[PDB]
Amino acid sequence: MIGRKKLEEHYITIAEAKELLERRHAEGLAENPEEPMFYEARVSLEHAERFAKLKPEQARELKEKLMGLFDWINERIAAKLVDILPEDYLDIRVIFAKEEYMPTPEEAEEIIKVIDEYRPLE
Amino acid sequence: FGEMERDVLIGHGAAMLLIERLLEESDKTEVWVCESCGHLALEDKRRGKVYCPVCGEDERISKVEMSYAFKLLLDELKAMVIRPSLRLKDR
Amino acid sequence: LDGVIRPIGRHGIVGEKASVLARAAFEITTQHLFAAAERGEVDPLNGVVENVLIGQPVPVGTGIVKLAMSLPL
Amino acid sequence: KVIGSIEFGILSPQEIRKMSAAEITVPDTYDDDGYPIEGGLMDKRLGVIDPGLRCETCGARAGECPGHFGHIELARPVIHVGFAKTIHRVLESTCRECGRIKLTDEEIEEYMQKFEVMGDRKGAVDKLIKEIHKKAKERMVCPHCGAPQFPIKFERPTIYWELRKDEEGNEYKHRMMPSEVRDRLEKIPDKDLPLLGLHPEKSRPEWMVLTVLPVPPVTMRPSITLRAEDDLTHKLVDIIRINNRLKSNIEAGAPQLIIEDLWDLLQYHVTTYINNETSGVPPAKHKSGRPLKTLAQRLKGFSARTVISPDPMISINEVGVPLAVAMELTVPEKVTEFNYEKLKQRVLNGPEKYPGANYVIDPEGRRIRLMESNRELIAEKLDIGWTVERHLEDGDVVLFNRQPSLHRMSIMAHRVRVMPYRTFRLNLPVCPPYNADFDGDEMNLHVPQTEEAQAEAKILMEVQNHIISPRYGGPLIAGIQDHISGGYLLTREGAYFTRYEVEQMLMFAGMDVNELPEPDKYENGEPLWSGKTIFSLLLPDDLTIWYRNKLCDEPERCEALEKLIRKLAYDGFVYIQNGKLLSGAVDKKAYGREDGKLLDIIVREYGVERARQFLDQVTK
Amino acid sequence: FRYTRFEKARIIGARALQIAMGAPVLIDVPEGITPLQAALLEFEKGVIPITVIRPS
Amino acid sequence: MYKLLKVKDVVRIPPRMFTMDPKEAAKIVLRETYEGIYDRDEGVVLAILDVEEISEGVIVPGDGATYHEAIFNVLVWEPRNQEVVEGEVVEMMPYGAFIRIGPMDGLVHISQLMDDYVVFDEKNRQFIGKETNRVLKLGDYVRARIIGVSVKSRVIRENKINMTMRQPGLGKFEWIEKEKK
Amino acid sequence: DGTVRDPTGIIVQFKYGEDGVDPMKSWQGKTVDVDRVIVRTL
Ligand SMILES: [Mg+2]
Ligand SMILES: [Mg+2]
Ligand SMILES: [Zn+2]
Ligand SMILES: [Zn+2]
Ligand SMILES: [Zn+2]
Repeated sequence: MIGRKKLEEHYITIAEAKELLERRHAEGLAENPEEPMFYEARVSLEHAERFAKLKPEQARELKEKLMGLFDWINERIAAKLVDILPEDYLDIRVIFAKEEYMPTPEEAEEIIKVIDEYRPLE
Repeated sequence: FGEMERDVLIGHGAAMLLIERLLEESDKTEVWVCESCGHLALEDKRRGKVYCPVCGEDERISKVEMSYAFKLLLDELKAMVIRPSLRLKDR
Repeated sequence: LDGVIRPIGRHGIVGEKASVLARAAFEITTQHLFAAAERGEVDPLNGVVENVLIGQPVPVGTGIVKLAMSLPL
Repeated sequence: KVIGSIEFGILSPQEIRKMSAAEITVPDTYDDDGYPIEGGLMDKRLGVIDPGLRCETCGARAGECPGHFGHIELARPVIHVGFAKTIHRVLESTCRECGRIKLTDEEIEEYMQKFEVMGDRKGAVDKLIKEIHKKAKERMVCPHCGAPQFPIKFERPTIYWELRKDEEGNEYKHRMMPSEVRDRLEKIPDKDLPLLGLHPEKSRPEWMVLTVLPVPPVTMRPSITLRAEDDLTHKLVDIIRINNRLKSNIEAGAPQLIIEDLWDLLQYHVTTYINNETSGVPPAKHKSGRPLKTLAQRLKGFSARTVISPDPMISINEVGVPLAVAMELTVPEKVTEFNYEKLKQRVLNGPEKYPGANYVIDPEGRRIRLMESNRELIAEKLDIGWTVERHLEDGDVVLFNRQPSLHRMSIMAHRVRVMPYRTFRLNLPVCPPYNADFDGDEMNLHVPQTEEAQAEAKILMEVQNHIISPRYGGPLIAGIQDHISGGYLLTREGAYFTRYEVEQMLMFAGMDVNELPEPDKYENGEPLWSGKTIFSLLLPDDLTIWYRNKLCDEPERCEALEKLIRKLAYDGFVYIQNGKLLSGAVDKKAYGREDGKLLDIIVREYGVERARQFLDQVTK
Repeated sequence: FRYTRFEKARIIGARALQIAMGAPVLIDVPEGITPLQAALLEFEKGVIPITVIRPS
Repeated sequence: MYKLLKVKDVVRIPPRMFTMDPKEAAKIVLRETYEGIYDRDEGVVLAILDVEEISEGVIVPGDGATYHEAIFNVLVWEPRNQEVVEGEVVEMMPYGAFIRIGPMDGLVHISQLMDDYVVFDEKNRQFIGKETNRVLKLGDYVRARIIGVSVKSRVIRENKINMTMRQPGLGKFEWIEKEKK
Repeated sequence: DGTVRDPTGIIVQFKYGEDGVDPMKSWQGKTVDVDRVIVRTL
């Protein structure tokens, strides 16, 4: 366990993690101990820089909107949906394959259409 | 430095001074107590890690500083099927 | 105290309840510490000999004081 | 990170099985005279004792290595001797088939509520415990088993019975088996245990019947070399020796009776392992007649000293310590920015000189012995954070002790004042608290190490802070003998000290420059000093006190007070006014211990720095 | 409004121990002694930041 | 996949660091105590984000330092079983393929690459299929699913994740996209 | 709270020695020697 007790946890997208990792990196610029990021943390940053398909804020907004779309879409599943950006029904299938509920073709298209926004265009 | 010699420091109220004379300058032994269990946990060289009996590696155990005599006493009571559950209290 | 006058030792005050440890080292007491401990129900403390036998600061004297200090700066 | 509490109880089989490092199955010891390592009772991932480090995953060499517990899967349940009477008191107080405490709803409701009013007093809880016992023991109609007539129990040393019914007017006694008893205690719900002497969580009744026997670690069973095997180990060997036979007979053919004999035998052996000095149990002796001492026989069955010499020339809180003793006793001082120079000069002076040192402890913790090698390259780039063990310096906190230690006043904190020769010097007024004289009396000297300890002693146990005794409202540290005689001569009607005497001797105290010594009261006979005035040169300028002296008696009692409702023609009723000694003479009434009238006043009104001063300067 | 003896001793000891393990001392500059006496002089000036939380 | 933890713990601020704001100081201690470590429960502790609030200081007999009840934010990473992830091949070996999916690497066995007979090209650094000419090498982007997690030590480099791309909708993006038609 | 209590939480004495004045600090048993304090008026 980290510390004495865990009071709150949240599932986070790669995009949001990219911002947090960049902060931790920029914080060093720390002078007295400098505090360099350990190797795997630097690796995680690089991977995050490359796989963050959305901007930090639009990723949050998409995550919240997907959560309010259905009850069977929790924070973890929504975060995964934002990380993957499913294009069609096949992509939705593999995401929910080992999950609690499997979306019908109809509600799958609802998710896709919501995710049809926010797509980076460039 | 026996009974009355303890009672004098007690009378003045010098606790630190007691421990100072009777323990800290002899055999101070450190054992790891589980928080929700009360049973002394377990370190491990070769692998370098803790793990209490009832709770498995996962549970954060806390260090406790004591005279070896009491550790031996806990052990003896425990061999007699008595459980000396240690109620920790925070730093 | 207790509602009746009782001797200051063994069959009275020293003889009564404190914590098991204040009778655990009660001189090899078979029919006591063996009897007291053979009844495993509860256990408190905040005594005196219990803490010195265990390696703890006695709760008398300074032990009943707690420090505090804000660290800026 | 320290111990708040300890909560005793009874170990569950699950615990003993989980807290075990390995299942002990082979009834054997070491064997023999070469190669002491087996696979049952000895270090089979269990514990280390020989100069060989191998262990249970934790490696941990013989040096520093907390022992690991083991377990034994008992082929059959076994009544714990320690609970025997308790188990009995439980059995004939509760219902079989039921699990109820044989008490009406009402009885439980008002009993528990009478059980919370007593929940702390161990002595007064047993009265109600046994009372409850007897009240249930008389009934035979419990409120949770349509009542089926309870065959009273019998006992001892570890056997149980039940005088059941099957014929009619008969009273045959069905024997009782540990399996039966245990499985009969497992029915008693958690709700009823509080009404007894047990716990639902800490101490279940079923656990009183051992199903698994916890094996003590190797570290708790050390071998006493000449090897003199450990008793526990031997008895354990017998226990497993029968246990395996039992299990092997259960797995094979079952003539029942055989299993019963073996079961009861196992019972005997465990009974002996718990307590060899038990009642009704033949003590398992070693082949010599000498009884084995098991568990119930197991938890049962920087200073200096020298002669003392007086010294009214040192401060009352100071102690004379022979510089040789000062060179042996050392103090741990961490090098910081204020003593960087001092400690470096100290360690450079080596174990010799006088202000030297003997050891040095670097931050890693390794102790360096300054003897060998040289103080040269050792005393280099010490850097801050190290630790020097310097010899005793003038002023260090030190405990002075004289046995027997009656009151607390027997151990007092002093200030080292390093001096040659070979005795402890004690300032004379500090003799009453120690009850020391001189003829040959020797005292102890303690040197505390941690800064917290030193401070605590210096703040709370210092001599000056204990001039008054807690026994009675009065000072304990004061004038002894000559102090009294000297106070008298100094404060006498005919006390006229020539300049030579006053001037040269006031240097035994202090305090003059301007408006102190002034101005020579008597130039009548000759210019001279009245003793009253010289004494007056010490008391502060506001203490006005008056109390009859020792001689204010017999027909010389008199009186002639006069309140304020200035000359001087009085003698007895000692009158001191703003430091000025108007009338009176100093004696056992004036100074000295026990009293309660002057030294007392200057310590209440002005306690620490002044009290010591008045004391110190008066003796001299 | 004041401290008890035990609290005084305790605080002094604590500060001294703080000073031993490093930790710069407040206003002291020209001295030449142990951390104990440093905390002691610091206390004589009432600059010891150690507060006694009393259970009340 | 990542997670944000808001945890209240107790931090011991050394006396040597009383010349630093408690939030900053405790932040340093916490970073030096937790960062770079795999907590089996939570996962890879990437970084202590910050120190929200800190309680009063308490001195304990023996230590002399200052213990505080702090509250802080951390970022962690746990690779749960059967979780779908996307990554980049960061190492080529004659027996398998390591794929960066985050702060750790995920090993994919050669028998779990593609629906075709795969052989390791020795002279070059790639895997080649017999029937289908699909080739996988260094710097390639893939999508796989965790099939096993080996959590040994808290040391991130001693724990190992196993994955496969032998399922519909997995593998290199060009395969995925070209198959949709 | 100025109370002498046994280590098992049992109020043995509501306010020590009835008055709460340490015998080492009292004027021969008296809880503040009143006749002395009054005289102190100069
Ligand atoms: Mg004498
Ligand atoms: Mg003598
Ligand atoms: Zn545990
Ligand atoms: Zn071991
Ligand atoms: Zn019944």
